[PDB]
Amino acid sequence: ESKPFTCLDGTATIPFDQVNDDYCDCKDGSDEPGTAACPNGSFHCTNTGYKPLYILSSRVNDGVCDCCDGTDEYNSGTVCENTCR
Amino acid sequence: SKPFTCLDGTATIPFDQVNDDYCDCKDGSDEPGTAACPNGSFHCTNTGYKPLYILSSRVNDGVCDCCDGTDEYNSGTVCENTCR
Amino acid sequence: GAWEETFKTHSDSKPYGPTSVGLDFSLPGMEHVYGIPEHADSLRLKVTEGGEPYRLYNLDVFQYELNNPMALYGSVPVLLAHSFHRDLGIFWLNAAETWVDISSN
Amino acid sequence: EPGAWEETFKTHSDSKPYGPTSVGLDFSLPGMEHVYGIPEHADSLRLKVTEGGEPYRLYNLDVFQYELNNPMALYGSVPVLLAHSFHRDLGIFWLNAAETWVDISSN
Amino acid sequence: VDRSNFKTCDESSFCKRQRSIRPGLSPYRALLDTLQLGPDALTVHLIHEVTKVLLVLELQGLQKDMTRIRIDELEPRRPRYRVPDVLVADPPTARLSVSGRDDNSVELTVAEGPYKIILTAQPFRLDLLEDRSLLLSVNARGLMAFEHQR
Amino acid sequence: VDRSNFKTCDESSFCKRQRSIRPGLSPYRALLDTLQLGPDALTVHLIHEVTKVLLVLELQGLQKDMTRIRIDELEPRRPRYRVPDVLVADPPTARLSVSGRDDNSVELTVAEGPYKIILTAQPFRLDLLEDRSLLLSVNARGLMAFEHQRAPR
Amino acid sequence: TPQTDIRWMSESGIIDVFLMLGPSVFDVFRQYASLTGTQALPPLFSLGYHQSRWNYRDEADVLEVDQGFDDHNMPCDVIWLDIEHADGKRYFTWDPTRFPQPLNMLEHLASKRRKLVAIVDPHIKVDSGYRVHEELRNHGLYVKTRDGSDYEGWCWPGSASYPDFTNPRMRAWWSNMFSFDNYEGSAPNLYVWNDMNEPSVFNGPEVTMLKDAVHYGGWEHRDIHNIYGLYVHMATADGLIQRSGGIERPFVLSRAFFSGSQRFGAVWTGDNTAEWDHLKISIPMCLSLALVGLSFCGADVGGFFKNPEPELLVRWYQMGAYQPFFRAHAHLDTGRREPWLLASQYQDAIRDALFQRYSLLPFWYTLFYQAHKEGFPVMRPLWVQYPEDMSTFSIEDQFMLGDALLIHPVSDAGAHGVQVYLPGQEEVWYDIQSYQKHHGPQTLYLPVTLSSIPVFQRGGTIVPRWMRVRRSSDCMKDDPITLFVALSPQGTAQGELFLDDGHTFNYQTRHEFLLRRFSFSGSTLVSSSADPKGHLETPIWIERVVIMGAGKPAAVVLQTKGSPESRLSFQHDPETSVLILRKPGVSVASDWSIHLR
Amino acid sequence: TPQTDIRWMSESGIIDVFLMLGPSVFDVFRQYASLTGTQALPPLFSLGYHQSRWNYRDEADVLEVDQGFDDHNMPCDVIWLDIEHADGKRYFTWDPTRFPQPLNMLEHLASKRRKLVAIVDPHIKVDSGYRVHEELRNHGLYVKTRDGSDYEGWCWPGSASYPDFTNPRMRAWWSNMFSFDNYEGSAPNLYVWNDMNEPSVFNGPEVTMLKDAVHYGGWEHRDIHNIYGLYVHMATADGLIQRSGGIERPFVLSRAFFSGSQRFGAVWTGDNTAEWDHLKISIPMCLSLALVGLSFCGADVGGFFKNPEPELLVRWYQMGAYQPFFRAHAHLDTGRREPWLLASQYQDAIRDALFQRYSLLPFWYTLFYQAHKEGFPVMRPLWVQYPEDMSTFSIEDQFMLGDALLIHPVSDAGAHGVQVYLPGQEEVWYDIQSYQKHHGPQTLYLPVTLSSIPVFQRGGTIVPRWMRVRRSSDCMKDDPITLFVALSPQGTAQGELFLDDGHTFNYQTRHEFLLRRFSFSGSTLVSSSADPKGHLETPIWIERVVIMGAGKPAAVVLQTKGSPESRLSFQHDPETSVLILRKPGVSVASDWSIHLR
Ligand SMILES: [Ca+2]
Ligand SMILES: [Ca+2]
Ligand SMILES: [Ca+2]
Ligand SMILES: [Ca+2]
Repeated sequence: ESKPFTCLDGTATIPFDQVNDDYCDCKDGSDEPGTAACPNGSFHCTNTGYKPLYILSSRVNDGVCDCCDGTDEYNSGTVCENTCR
Repeated sequence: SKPFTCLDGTATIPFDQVNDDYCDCKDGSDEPGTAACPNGSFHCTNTGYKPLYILSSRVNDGVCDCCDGTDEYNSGTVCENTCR
Repeated sequence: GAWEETFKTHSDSKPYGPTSVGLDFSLPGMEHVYGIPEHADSLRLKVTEGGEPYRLYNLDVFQYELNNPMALYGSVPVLLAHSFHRDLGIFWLNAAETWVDISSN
Repeated sequence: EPGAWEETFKTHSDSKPYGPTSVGLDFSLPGMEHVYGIPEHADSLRLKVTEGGEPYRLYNLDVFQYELNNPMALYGSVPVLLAHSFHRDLGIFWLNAAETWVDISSN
Repeated sequence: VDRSNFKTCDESSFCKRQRSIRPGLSPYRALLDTLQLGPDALTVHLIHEVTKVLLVLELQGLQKDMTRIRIDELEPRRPRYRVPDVLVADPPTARLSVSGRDDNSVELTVAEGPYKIILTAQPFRLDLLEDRSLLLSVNARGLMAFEHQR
Repeated sequence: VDRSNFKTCDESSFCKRQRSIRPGLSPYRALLDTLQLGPDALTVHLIHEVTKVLLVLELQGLQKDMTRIRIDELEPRRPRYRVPDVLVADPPTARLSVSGRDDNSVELTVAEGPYKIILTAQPFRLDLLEDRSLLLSVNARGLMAFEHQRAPR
Repeated sequence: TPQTDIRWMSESGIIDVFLMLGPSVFDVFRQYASLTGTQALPPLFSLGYHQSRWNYRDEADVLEVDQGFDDHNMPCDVIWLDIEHADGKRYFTWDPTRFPQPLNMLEHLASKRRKLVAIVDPHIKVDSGYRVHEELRNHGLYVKTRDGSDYEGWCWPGSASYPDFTNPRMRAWWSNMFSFDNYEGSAPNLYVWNDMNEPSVFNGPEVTMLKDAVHYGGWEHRDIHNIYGLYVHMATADGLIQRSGGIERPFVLSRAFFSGSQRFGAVWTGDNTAEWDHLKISIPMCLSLALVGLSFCGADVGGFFKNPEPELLVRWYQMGAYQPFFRAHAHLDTGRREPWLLASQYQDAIRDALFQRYSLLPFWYTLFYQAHKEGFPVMRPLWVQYPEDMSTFSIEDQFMLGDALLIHPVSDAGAHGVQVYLPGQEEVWYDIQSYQKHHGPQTLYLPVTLSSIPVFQRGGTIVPRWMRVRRSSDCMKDDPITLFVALSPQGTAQGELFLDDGHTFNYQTRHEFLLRRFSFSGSTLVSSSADPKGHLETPIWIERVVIMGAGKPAAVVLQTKGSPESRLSFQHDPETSVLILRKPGVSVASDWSIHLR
Repeated sequence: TPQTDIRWMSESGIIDVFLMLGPSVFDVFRQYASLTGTQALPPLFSLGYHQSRWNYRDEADVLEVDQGFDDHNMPCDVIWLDIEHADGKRYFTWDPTRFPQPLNMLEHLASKRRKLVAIVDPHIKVDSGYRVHEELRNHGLYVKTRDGSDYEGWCWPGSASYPDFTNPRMRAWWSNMFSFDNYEGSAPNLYVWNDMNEPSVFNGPEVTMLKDAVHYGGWEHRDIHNIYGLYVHMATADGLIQRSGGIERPFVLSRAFFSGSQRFGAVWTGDNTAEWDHLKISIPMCLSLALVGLSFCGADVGGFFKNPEPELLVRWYQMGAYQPFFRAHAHLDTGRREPWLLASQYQDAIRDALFQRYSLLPFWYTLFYQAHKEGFPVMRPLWVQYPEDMSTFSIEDQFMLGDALLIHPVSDAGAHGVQVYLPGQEEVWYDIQSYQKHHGPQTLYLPVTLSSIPVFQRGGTIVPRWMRVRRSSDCMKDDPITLFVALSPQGTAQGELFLDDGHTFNYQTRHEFLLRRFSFSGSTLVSSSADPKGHLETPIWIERVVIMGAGKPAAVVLQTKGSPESRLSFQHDPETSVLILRKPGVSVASDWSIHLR
């Protein structure tokens, strides 16, 4: 079948479907790179056409445009335009 | 009638070169009452209150620095006692 | 000054003369009263017999001090009395300068 | 012809009721290789030749965050130029209060 | 700090006059002949024994176990101030009933109990009780003072 | 700095007109018939050969080894601006005297020397020398231009 | 035999007094609220953290302050503009140099989902070029003197006149001035602060208006004085409502107040001082206001006058974080004290206090909804919750929030511990930081560090939290809820939660809100509706349950209407008896139950 | 063969040109000065150090800055008030909250013997409550448009109109506005700063006034533009004179200027930037101004825009200390950079620079008197002093003050040394810090530290100094003088010294001044009168003489008219050939001679 995910700090081992499931399962936050669920996680802006950047997980879908490419706001009602120029 | 010796241990000058409005001691100790030395100090006695030392450059500069006004004795500025 | 009255350098022509009103209230069983803000004072109000009454008059007091009955910026003329047995409240609906005396028994 | 009378720059219009009225004159300084003066410019003490670029401008202007080493006109204008050589010194005082451009060429 | 900017009670003339009145027998007295039980309130005339000034007491039992006491002049020279815009509504009233009466007092019942108000005519006084437990007294120290408009 | 806010010489129409004139023989020339020598100034009429507009040159020697050149329209429709309040006084003059002459040039001597000014009539030019050492020349490159006041519209 | 006598003495008016007979203190709360109304429901953002001072320099400074909070990961909802933002203290104006584009500044703050508050004082500069003054003078809306001329006193802009706010025509004029067409540069995310509305008159008797000034109807100023400020508060709040077409809830802070001021917004204790005893006194001052209906109370965090030492500032942030109105403010001549300007150790303690406040926003919001509907104070003296414990009747270094949280902030320099009185026979209290359970009644000595905020949750209560702290409350208002269940000795608990859109009157005009009841008994946690009239479209769900004082279950089962029975994973700490239920995942609008087997 | 061609092109006016034939550059200075005048003699205080920024917030802030200079032992003469001190950029006014008692603030500064400068800009806010605007509008004193309306543009106060300073009736009105009755709150120790007088118009073409606006006499703005600022400078200086009854000398700083502006005060290079290259360019910019008669020149110390690193600020203080106008200034959004806010190492280097400037005040004052009487520039390019050294014709990282001091300030971050060109075939130069003698002509590599200011005194010159540095120049103006004699290769030297009361026109109306000539030759130093018409009552005496390049005498004798021959003690350094004569004690108004036997 399929293999489970392990936190990078070694905190635990959880099934794959608890990655980005909008609940924090790893002490280091590594199981939620795409959501705002972990208090110490980070979200990666690829920002094609500019410098890429990491932001706090708490700024994912907070309604504020943090990445120049707007990918941090995908389900918040705020539509961010690409400003990486 | 013995001469004066600077407190820093450097040089010895006659009694009449103390407070003669020219700096003769490296530590400024020969002009406690004048503005002649750049590193000297003037003592406000401030009788009955907190005493204070001020820079020699503020002796007779026309500005009232001591509450007892004694730092201005030949400057045209008359300072009144405000130590209360 | 029952009529024309001056305080410091300010004069009150007081065209209507003395018109003040007052009333007392007795609270048996009550040892603790609270309220009538605003004062920089303790939650439990003190007796005023030995000093000033509590004053209710919206005033701007520069660098106000603590533990005194001087009137501050706001006035709510409401006093609460609490005991083991019951609770009561007094609401003195008056918009003029008001002084409040508190005495024990 | 264009801009000799009514003239516009950006969004501003100059109705110019008097038309072209400019005045100009040139001066030759034999033996002079160094000229100075005509402030104010964020430029070198020894004035540069203007042949390849802009002339020095004298027009009192408020330039926000002005830059260095260029002949743009700044806040003041003194229409006085000094010429210095090993042999002599000379000065030219152009007493005119209107917008003035100054060209400098070598030989 | 120099607080001479702000009056003490002694420097406020009305506070000085009022605070000089000390606990004792009140000169106010209710004229039980004037008693009227109205739809919303009980009204009764009060009189200052020395000065013969006539006041009107409006006494009200209210819903949610409240009592309202209002006192004004009977025939004022000019209207007195009544605080507006503070109350959010006209407080709903409860019916008052005479349940006891003697030479010097009238006992009133709010609706059907247990709250009662005893009006003592001479000297004027008010007592509020739940059944037979004294909750509160008004003018018990005789400190009532109403400076009429001269 | 925003440099589009401020005009270049090309965007200043009078600068563009002036700077478009290229070095060559000047069309201005002095009418030596018009010369008048007073104690304080020498006056002489100038004419533009193509346009026939007439100007007046006022040439002055001054105390402290100074020369003043002033050029205005002969009969302008309206007076032109002359800068006030900058000069602290009327500059004291030095007398000019004719010391050399021909059909196309006039030499003047300031006071008693050594400064002399030679005015060449055609093309208009001025040269200043101490004795015989040329200090500076005026209109030597023929770039003089005086836009007279044209009729309104 | 023990008895207390009270005597009221007033300068004019009639005798008019209400006797409120209880018998319980909550009965008195209800009785007074029926007379003068209840606390206006604050918009959610106004229960967050407010950053203020006299004065922020210009638009660039405001934007820099805004960016500083995000760069140092500190939440903040509002930045305040004191009197230097206007043109020479001409209110409703903007300084043409330092605030030339207010709309653009407000737009930038809106893009960060933050608000701004601008000060508007009642005194109007006497100036024929000031359109506000010209209109008020031309329409005869000023307070007058006995000779019929407009009263003129002295305040911030120099010579100034005072609008007659007791005149309904004046209040209507004032309210209409706040329309977006009249108050140029204003926007929906700009709110108002009314200061100096006693009214303060620098050259007047006792720094206020003359007693024989004349108001609407011929009444003297001596007759009306104590409600002048309330009228300013009222007319300002109505203007913020009317500018929106009657949809948006106002926020107005006022310095002066009277009975009934709770209906119009917040108050604070004025110009306090950066000293430890002023920090201490904030509790009895706001408690005395809470008891008389003014629940939206606070004091300047850090003190208005003088410069607080860093430790005092930390302790004041911890104190303010658990008080209703939470604003830092400072005098013109104080040093800058934005919380990131301190050393890292002090920064971290302040950030921790800010995170606790923002995480507790659902709890604060529900307490204020209960105040709005019932008239019960939010901040409460201990004797209100324990009316028979005579040792609580004077306590003022301790307070409770509702019936669930007991707070004892550290208010002494270099303190090594505090003595916390935990009341209640057969009562238990949980230290929210360590989860240690404590039986009452007792006086517990609790050691503290710089980061300590002594907070205890009462057994038998359920506290909702937003555990995902963001940069402002607007960012958080759709986030999932964590429930903290503190079990009683009988193994029971209960709690409420109010939710709406966070800023409109839709909860009242359209019944668009939720009021949930959470209750625990036996081994079952149940969510039901505490008010069926309320429905709300919201993505808020229950992401976590924390149960204090529970044993380890064999299995945890969730049942929600519309869904099959589900199993929940969980974690249990045997040392602290803390049970964490992972991701229930149920909508907050749904009935559900969790059973511990 | 080499030749340079110059061409002038102007928009209107006549052709009017002066040819100034030298033959020497000092002849050209005299020729131009006879036409347009000479540098106005600055009051002594204006040659001290000026502390400025946009903006000092209130009176308390101004007094705190004043106290900071005294508490940290740094001299300062003037504190400046930028546009935020007025009521919403209405000039001639005071903010009623932050500057409510200007007279009290000025009196406190007077008690410290310091001055204040307040900004007054030419643009007037369009405001019917602003008395200045109403008067100018009612009297028709504004610049006009072609339709007959008053011109209206945009500047600091928003919509503003521009007084027609080319109108003599307008200049008279402006001058009379500075009377102590009209400019309420002003006092004799308040001076003025004219900014934005190009004129600056934010929404105008090229940020200035439209070409077809109309002025006095029907002239267009295109005809008069470059003298508009000069008229502002002129009318302001005249107002400061007449407000005193014609006794006090003015101080006015102006941004715009023209030929003849030297007659009215100081100018500066406007809004520069806190960068090293802007520090470098201050020398060629003020040198280009010095050559055309504007000797009272400087640049913002530390840069106006942006924040300088501490090392750059130190180097800028050292540069500014040896430039005529010595003022630190900063933009509204910069951090505070009063000189005591830096680390101790940077403070000490700045204090040392301030002490050097104040000690050189008698030298600065004498150079400006020579500029005032002769038209000779104070700050000079090297080629002015060495017209035959072609290698100096382009030097601009070096300048001289008069003929006595050569300055090469450090203007590079982390520099370990500078390359100093010491010109002169028959010249010797003394390093004023080490007294080392240096032969010319040569390029010398001098190692530097943070405290280094490369300054060299020319052989053959005598430089007067006040070695007793006090808190302001007013405190020092009666103190004794130390003479620094730098011997030429022929063993000669000479110098001058000008003295008066320091601030009035009495030197000119009453000949109340001293002009001394000090001359050394052989083994005799002689003081004689360089102008016998000047007499002055003064306690100033000669307390010390320092001779560079002299041998050890056997005895030193002082001779003064009216006194017996006296013996002076002395000290000699054989390593450096420096002779220090102790306490001559002779009045500066007396003829005297000192003979080395
Ligand atoms: Ca997960
Ligand atoms: Ca975001
Ligand atoms: Ca001595
Ligand atoms: Ca002194």
